[PDB]
Amino acid sequence: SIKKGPFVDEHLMKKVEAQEGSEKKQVIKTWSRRSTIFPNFIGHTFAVYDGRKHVPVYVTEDMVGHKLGEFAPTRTFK
Amino acid sequence: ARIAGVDIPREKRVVISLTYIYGIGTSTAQKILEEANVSADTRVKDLTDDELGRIREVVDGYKVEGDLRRETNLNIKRLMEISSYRGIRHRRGLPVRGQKTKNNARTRKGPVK
Amino acid sequence: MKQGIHPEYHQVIFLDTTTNFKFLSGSTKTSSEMMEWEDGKEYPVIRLDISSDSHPFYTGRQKFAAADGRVERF
Amino acid sequence: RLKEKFNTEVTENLMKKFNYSSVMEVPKIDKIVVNMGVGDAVQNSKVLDNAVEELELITGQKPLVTKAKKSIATFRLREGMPIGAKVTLRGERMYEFLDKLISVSLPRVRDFQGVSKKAFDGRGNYTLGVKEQLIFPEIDYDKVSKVRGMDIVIVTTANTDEEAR
RNA sequence: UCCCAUAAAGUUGUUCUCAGUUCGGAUUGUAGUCUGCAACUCGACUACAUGAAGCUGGAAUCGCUAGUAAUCGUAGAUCAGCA
RNA sequence: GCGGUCGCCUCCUAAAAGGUAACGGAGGCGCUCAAAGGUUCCCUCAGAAUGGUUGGAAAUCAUUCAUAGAGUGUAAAGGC
Repeated sequence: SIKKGPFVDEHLMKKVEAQEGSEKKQVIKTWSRRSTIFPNFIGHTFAVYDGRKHVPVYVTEDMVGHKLGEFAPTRTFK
Repeated sequence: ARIAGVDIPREKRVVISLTYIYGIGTSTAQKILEEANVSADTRVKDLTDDELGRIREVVDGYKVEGDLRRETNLNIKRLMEISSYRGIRHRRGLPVRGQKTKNNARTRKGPVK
Repeated sequence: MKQGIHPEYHQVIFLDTTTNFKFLSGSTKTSSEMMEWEDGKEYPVIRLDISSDSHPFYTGRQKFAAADGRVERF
Repeated sequence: RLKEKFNTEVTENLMKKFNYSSVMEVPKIDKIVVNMGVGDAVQNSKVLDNAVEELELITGQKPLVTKAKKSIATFRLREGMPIGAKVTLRGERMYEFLDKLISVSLPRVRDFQGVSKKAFDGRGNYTLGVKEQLIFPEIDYDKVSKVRGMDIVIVTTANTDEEAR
């Protein structure tokens, strides 16, 4: 990938930083797999799936070079 | 024989014939010849007493590891074992690589045809 | 002494990069360098070891892959 | 060297590590039983006979499995040579500190043994390594099991600086 | 005409005397040229070279009387990646 | 009648000496060994777990709990 503008979302990270007032964790709900991340991620899921819900995801010191939901299940073997 | 583990063969040139031992081999071996008088001699069992000492003290001072970093494979897998990639979505899911897991032939991950 | 088991083997001489610390019992044959009285006055050709060059044991070295990294401008 | 290194550090500690009554209740090093093994019943066992000429002092006896359950049992093969340290070789390939010539699994455990008979296994190619891998780069099993001069792990432990593991 | 100009070989052929051996670019690896509103299962081939498939071929397979093909070949029509 | 047995060795029945029957209940023998024979030395059993390429819970030598619960060329008792 490239440097220079990791693509922190405007709407999404607005929803974060202004919904990151307290410890109350409302993370994404976004059913969207396009974000990009800061060091200030504070304990919460994501929803990095769109089947009929919203999927909890990795929170602490996860994959560090990525800009999306690299760990989020949708499928496997069968 | 001495640079890492052992490497026996003869009659050939020591410059890149390092390919056996992990991390590095031949290509980098003949491209990392950055020392004081180390070079391919076609006599892998001659001409060498202390030159190996210095051009090995480098390999220990070559903090870029090689064999010692054989485990960066395993440890970058260790980071990914949350079903991400190269360890969970490529090792815990038992799939192939090339992102043609199976449309062509495959022996290394699936050895059974 | 009851002989009829092990062959011929005694002490030898070996000097290292550091401190020259390998002089215990041996069975090692090779060609003499130059002999002493602080150590062998005989074929000195136990060669050289890691015996005192660096241990990993009570020592330090370089670390693993890396940290988060998206903290210094990414 | 080593035989005196079974003295150079230890006579004062092994005269103090305990605070027993007389010098002789306060022990020395317990003797060793340098033993090797095999995982083949024929040729690796028939051709793993010298590595003792390398490490031990015994020419090579031919003891076999005794307890010998369903598929352990065989006869007369030289899988376990009785090269136990009596007094002369009681400074054998054991107290050679060539277990650092691996740089893996130095401190294996929090402790060693609830049975005083300790086992210290150079598993892999940890030991006899000052010899290049000519014929020693094939199948080779070890069996370094012997007791020490301490009833449990406790005082055995924080004076064990001899073999430092 | 005028830019891709070593275009790749037959032109001297550095380099590895038959051990899977300095032949390898497959996976158990590190991943990358730059034009994307976002490579976890959502292609690459790769160099940093992981040294594997391999040593002539079955009940199971490939050009053929001139430059066509053996081998590739300047590139790209198609189109913000790649024959 | 058919079938099966017919000689020699060990134990139980057999009632604390010996002996003692039935188509009563169990096993064996028709050898083997120059050494497994004679003599002088020298040594020591099981069921026990240790954590030791390897582990087949059992591939090893130790260590200690080890009381004959081991081993005797061959079945069984009496013995060591």
